[PDB]
Amino acid sequence: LSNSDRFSTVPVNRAKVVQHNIKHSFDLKLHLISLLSLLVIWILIVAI
Amino acid sequence: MTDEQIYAFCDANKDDIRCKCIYPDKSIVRIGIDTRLPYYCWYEPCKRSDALLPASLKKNITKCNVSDCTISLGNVSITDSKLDVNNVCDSKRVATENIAVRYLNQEIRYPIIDIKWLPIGLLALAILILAF
Amino acid sequence: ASLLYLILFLLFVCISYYFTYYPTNKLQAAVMETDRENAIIRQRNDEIPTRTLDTAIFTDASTVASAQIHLYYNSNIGKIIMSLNGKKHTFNLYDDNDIRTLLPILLLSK
Amino acid sequence: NSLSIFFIVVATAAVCLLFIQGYSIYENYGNIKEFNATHAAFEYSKSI
Amino acid sequence: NSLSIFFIVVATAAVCLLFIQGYSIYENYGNIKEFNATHAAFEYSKSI
Amino acid sequence: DVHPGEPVVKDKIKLPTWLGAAITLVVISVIFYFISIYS
Amino acid sequence: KTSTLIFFVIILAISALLLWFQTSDNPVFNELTRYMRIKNTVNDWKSLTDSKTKLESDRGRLLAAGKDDIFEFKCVDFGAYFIAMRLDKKTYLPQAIRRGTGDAWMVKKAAKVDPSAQQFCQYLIKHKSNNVITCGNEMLNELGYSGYFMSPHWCSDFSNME
Amino acid sequence: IDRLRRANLACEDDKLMIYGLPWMTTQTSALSINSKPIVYKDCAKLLRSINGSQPVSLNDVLRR
Amino acid sequence: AETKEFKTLYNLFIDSYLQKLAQHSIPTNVTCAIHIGEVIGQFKNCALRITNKCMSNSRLSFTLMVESFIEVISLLPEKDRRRIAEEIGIDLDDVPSAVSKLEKNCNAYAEVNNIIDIQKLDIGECSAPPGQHMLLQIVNTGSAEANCGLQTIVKSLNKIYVPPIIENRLPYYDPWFLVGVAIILVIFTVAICS
Amino acid sequence: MITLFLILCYFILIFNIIVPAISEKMRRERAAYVNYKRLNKNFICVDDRLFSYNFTTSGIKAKVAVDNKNVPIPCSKINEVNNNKDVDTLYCDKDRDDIPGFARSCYRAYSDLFFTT
Repeated sequence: LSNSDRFSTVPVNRAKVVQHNIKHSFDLKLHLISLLSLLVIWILIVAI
Repeated sequence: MTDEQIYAFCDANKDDIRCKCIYPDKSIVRIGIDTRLPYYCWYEPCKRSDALLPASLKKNITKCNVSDCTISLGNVSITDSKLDVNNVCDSKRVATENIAVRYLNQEIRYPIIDIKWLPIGLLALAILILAF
Repeated sequence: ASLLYLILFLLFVCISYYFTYYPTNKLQAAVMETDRENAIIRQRNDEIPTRTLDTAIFTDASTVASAQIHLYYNSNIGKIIMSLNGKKHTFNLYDDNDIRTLLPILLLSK
Repeated sequence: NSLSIFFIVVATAAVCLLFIQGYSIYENYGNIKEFNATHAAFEYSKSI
Repeated sequence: NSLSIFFIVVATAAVCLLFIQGYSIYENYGNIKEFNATHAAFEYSKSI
Repeated sequence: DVHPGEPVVKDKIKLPTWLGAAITLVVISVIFYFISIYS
Repeated sequence: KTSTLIFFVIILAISALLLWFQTSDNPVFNELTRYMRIKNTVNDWKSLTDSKTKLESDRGRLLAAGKDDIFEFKCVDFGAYFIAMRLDKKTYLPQAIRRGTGDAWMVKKAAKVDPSAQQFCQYLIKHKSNNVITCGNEMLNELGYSGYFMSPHWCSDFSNME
Repeated sequence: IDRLRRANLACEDDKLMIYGLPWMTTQTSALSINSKPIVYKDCAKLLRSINGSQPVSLNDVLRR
Repeated sequence: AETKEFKTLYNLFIDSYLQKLAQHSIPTNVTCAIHIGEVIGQFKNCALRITNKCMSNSRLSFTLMVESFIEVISLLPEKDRRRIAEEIGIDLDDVPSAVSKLEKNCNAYAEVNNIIDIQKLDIGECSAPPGQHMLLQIVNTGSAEANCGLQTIVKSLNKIYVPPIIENRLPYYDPWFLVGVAIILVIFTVAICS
Repeated sequence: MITLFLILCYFILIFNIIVPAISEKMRRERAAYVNYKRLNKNFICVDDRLFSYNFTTSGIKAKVAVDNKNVPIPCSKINEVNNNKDVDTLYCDKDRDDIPGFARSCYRAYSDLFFTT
């Protein structure tokens, strides 16, 4: 029982735990990064 | 409550289900003896949560069907791996490949440049006067 | 030409969007195809109800009786199982004899 | 010509935006690593 | 005229960084307030 | 199952990710346009 | 003209660096791409669950033909435990006796032939049968998993056996 | 069954008949449970009391 | 990194045998021990699992072992399951509650006690699909003859061929040569245009 | 200089999207093949046909079991099908039109492979 307090009598919805860990986590903005990179390339090649 | 109070209370009420394996019938004790299984390890009132037990009964129940199995590892050195020493010697089955997920209460760092940059940045703007 | 350049850029955008936001392996693309296909399969299959449907039934060449039947249509083998009096008979929708047996029991549902 | 300077200024703005995004990722690399270590199994899984 | 272009781009970088920092601070001021409140002892350790 | 703890983090009302970039680009362009016009 | 060529070369070099980091065994790029992959997979879990539940519904409809005894509670033995299960009359999915707010009741067996486990499963069939749990979408919305893609499990084992 | 939707029931003299069959254009007699020809003189009245005087196609039966 | 266990035939056999031992667990007065002098692991995703069961009734131990082995090869092709069966020394047509050739061969460990002593152990390469790990087990039991059967069956299951995951990522070294060449060629095209 | 912009676009597309996409697709299909051959072998039953999955240079491929006269083998005798390793196999890459819904069965075979692995 040296680890009795780390187990919960109630069932655990681990799927919701993972969903919350993903909801409240850092968001790598690849869409914004890609759009900005495309704009930079177009401006540096075509506009200038 | 103390052991003496337990004995006095259970002698006052010897038919209470709460105290029925501290003072069980001789029949139960000798059935347990004749089966090579002590009665306090299987007799239901002992297993009851609200049942009151003395010190001796508790320290004898704590040795109920206890095994003797040991693991003696030496110098263990693992890298990028997982070590799971189970040493399990009972009916309980260890939950293999059971991913234990906790709540990652992650604290998001923000892209705040050290505001000591504020003077230097101003200097940057200042150098436009060189282009005038 | 300007039109060719615009077409090439649009093709670029479409291909990049597909490769980023859509599956690129046979397994997941096949799963999506199977999802759409099974949706169509069931949209066609649900038209056949399993409820107790009253109909005229011909036990012999000169006998008729009104009774309730159940119908279950499957497309893996394309057959209709008709349940009557606790017994299920399977009729194929491709065999002539099965079609001739099953058409009157469906078209005469009271 | 003012249009060329405008395009250069917009390119610098977009590059600064990209640098800020990269700085965000650099700051949150620890969170990224912690999330990966905790949620490594679900990389290719089909259920929890 | 390379020097003028370099001055313009660096000043634009400074101004754009100022605006990015201002907007990020505007949106995350409360967040950093609770971050500092719940981690007040992390500013200066008592073992100086 | 192992107890997962409690969800301390709260779901605050966020803002669009592109919106800060949009404001930055728009304000830079407006500042440049006013500077060019007045000059 | 000259600036355009300089920027062309610079962008080509940037793309070459990005390809170098992508192909090589860089831990940083590995962490970033694993972050993205885990997020995408957890996102796709829902669609995978829907597809598997629907396909299992079709196979349950096909399987439950000419067998009225599979629609009633039976004490299915899983080699180590008994479960009182049946097929739901609506969704045609495995539906078993639920243990409180958890999964299906697993009567642990102490031997290959355990009469007490069977007796207790019958007792649950006759007394505690109002609380049930069904594999599929109810399973997903209650306990977080679909029952499928999980091995060993009573949904998957019952689908494979039947 | 989409092909079979065009099928409908009528009377070939004193027997049941299925018109609108693309599977077999030739005249075929409907089969009963024991796969035998159906010969009723009153089958027309039964059709009138279920589908109507006009031969109702299987498409309308499915639409029911 | 919390990764799933990559299920494999011998791993399934070991886990089924362990579950059967646990569900027929009986108290015993014999001391069962594992003593490993050195444990060395230097490869990623090389999970190590040291489970210490021990059931004194070795006859039931072989019964459960044969039952688990039979349930494992219930999914293999018929020719492969049968040939592996004669290689191990177990016959499917015989009831698991019977003495087989493997048990007779491994009875030579009855005198020795139920202790697992390893002077030094090192975990080799463990190629696993991403998101999963290759898990290796060191399982003790209440008789050295049951252990004999355990390792011989584990080796026989290891003898099968399972396709490996091949790593296509190139080794990474800090690429200053690329940026240096880029700078040099930028200077070159600047000179060319000028 | 829009053409140079398009050249840069396509270069980045190929060497930063398509090549990693090829590697990712190979990795996923190889993982599925490994999880398939670690327990299952030879042919498996899908839509009354029999399919096996083998890994080649251009990904995973599903081949269906057929008899001498190019007719798919019914599932019921998979037993003997596992006994005879010289049974005729037809690849799913080629859209062969004699079999009704051949590509349907191939797609369902890939879907079942994904679900099982």
